[PDB]
Amino acid sequence: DSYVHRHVVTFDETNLVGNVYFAHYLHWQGHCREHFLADHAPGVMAALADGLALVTVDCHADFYAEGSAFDEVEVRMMLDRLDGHRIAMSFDYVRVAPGPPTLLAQGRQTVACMRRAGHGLEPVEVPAELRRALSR
Amino acid sequence: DSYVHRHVVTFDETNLVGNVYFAHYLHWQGHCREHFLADHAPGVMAALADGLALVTVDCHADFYAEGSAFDEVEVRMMLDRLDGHRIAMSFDYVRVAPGPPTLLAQGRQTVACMRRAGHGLEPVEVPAELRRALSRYAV
Amino acid sequence: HHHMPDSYVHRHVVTFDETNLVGNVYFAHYLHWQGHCREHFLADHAPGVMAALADGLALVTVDCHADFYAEGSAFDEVEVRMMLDRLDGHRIAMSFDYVRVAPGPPTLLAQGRQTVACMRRAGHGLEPVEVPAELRRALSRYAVV
Amino acid sequence: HHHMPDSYVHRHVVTFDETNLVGNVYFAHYLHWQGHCREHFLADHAPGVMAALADGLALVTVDCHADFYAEGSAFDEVEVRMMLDRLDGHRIAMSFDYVRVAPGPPTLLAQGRQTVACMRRAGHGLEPVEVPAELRRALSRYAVVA
Ligand SMILES: C/C=C/C=C/C=C/C=C/C=C/C=C/C(C)=O
Repeated sequence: DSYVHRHVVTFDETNLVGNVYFAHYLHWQGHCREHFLADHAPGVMAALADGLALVTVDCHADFYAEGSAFDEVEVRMMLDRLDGHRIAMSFDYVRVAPGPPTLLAQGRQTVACMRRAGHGLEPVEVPAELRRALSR
Repeated sequence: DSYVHRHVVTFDETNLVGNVYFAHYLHWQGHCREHFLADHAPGVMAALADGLALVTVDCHADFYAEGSAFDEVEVRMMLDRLDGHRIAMSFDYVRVAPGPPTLLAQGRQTVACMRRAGHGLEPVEVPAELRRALSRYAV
Repeated sequence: HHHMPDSYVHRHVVTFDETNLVGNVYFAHYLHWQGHCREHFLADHAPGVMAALADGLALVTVDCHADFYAEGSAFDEVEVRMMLDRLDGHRIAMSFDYVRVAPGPPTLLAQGRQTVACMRRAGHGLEPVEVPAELRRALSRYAVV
Repeated sequence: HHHMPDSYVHRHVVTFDETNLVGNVYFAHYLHWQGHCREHFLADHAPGVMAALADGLALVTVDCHADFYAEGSAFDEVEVRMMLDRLDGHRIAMSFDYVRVAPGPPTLLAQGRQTVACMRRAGHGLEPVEVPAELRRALSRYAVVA
């Protein structure tokens, strides 16, 4: 069961080599997790203004085949693990058009749920609405 | 005596055509105005963490010659006009290396000083430190 | 102003990486969106031109402009509405309305303009080429009004 | 004299366009900075390789990684400190410390890693090429030690 974020590669994501510059794959992880929040946990999205922080702990990408301008890429996100305050997600980046389905890359990211009164910020349980959305 | 912001073109600013993607020239206006504040208006720089915001009203670029990866570009900023709450700046983008000095592009931008209130962003006076810095260091 | 556009529409959802500490969309992103919009237009309405862009054709930006009216925020749905202003041998002048369509009422965030030249990479640098017929026809049919 | 090996230092000042509404540096910018750092390294220490990158040589990223420890802010002066982890054939593994050096006390913001492969454009694809001697030479001055 994966969450699909659809992304069309633009010229500004390419580079003189002719492929998608590597760092854009990490932005797409972000676009995907944020679109998930908006689609299935809007209350957590709203809570980000209040006092909830979703902080990136780490991220990773493995690159397999080159993406090009106008490629339609599915950024397929899965829950790898939820533990107290941390959420680990994994990502397949699959070109679905043009040509045959092609795995361009894979990735991983961990996010921590924090609350931040005073000066520092402290771990808080993954919110219920988010925990609920994540299981589906 | 324009204010000079030096920028080395990186691969992530290029594109498959082989040149600097046009929209990066606009980011460089931002980089240049921020570097200007750190150099010449550090009190204003501090107010930007304390509720002051520089809000873009308009911007413009004219492109003359292609930029490439590893080009050293001088983003040369000049003050065009100050009013109550607005600053108009102009920019020459000059490749200084490799090869001979080459005007790649020119640009313009108007910025407003704003503070965030209950309704949203509201106009405030340009701080005197910034008006003086621009009149002295970007003319 | 209107929910319904009369122009070519490129839909864009604002992401967190397009915001900045002020809390709005950083101004330079609006210029990227002109590029995203014109590329989406090619894929929708001039796919033969899209293919020529891998075969020596280049769209070179001559100039661009934006006027900013109201702030954009993360997760705003923005319509980047593109209209043909002028077609002149090898140059295309296009205008843009940036309309927030959600949340809240339709709001003009910004307007913009851009001139692009159709060029081919040659043994002289870049050389002007006439606007491809497919693109000229697509712009007259999909980006007028 | 220097027990710990030196690292290559790429200086980066955080700009507003690298921040986000949360108020910190958006995480994906740290990966761009690896790119900026490795390119600045080539311009400083392997300029012949830098020229070959306009002449058909390409550095192709195989993988990359970042661990985030403390928030970066607009106007922070960040040193992106690069070291060679290993050179394995046509592949180069580099590691990165991201250290805020101003304002305030030196602060480790993040660490990172990246593997790159040296390739050349053949047809419509790329093929492995040996790491150029100049680049091998330049990276070995910043080797991580056991
Ligand atoms: C099955 C997929 C589950 C995905 C869970 C996604 C969680 C994403 C959290 C995103 C947080 C983003 C935070 C900011 C500040 O950008």
